[PDB]
Amino acid sequence: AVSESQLKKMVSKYKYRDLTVRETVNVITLYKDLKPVLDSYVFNDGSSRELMNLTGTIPVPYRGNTYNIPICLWLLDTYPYNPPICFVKPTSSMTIKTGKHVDANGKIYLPYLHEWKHPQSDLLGLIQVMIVVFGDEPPVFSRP
Ligand SMILES: *SCc1c(C)c(OC)c(C)c[n+]1-c1nc2ccc(OC)nc2[nH]1
Repeated sequence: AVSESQLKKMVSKYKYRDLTVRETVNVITLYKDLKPVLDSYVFNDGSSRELMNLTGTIPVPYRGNTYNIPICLWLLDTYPYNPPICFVKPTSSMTIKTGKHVDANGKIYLPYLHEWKHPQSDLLGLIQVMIVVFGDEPPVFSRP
């Protein structure tokens, strides 16, 4: 379990630890389905830095059918002035259908993000928007 005090230690490496910590509270307090976890990251330079990431699932209604989408959010050490890179966990029956916002590596582009004024949409906005911008056309789906 991650405590808020500990949360500071976890994102102490970032330059905006206050807004991020405060903002995460909003995300895990309202979206408890998103849990923060500490992870080790290795850069090409060989230098290592401990970064915290949000990992879990988001229930999404679709065609009367609902799927449990597993997603991992990695924050850049310069977050939130830097956009967050997202990765969608694929499976044998779930594939990535490239389209208007999904590439082949699982990158997610969202118009609200390009017009997101800091701090208005906030991370919490990204998740409900994720629930909406993916409901319009699930970039991923289960194929028998
Ligand atoms: S958020 C990715 C993830 C998940 C979902 C998970 O839960 C089933 C476990 C056990 C591990 N990871 C994950 N993927 C990683 C890539 C690199 C890294 O740094 C060493 N840590 C990762 N943890």
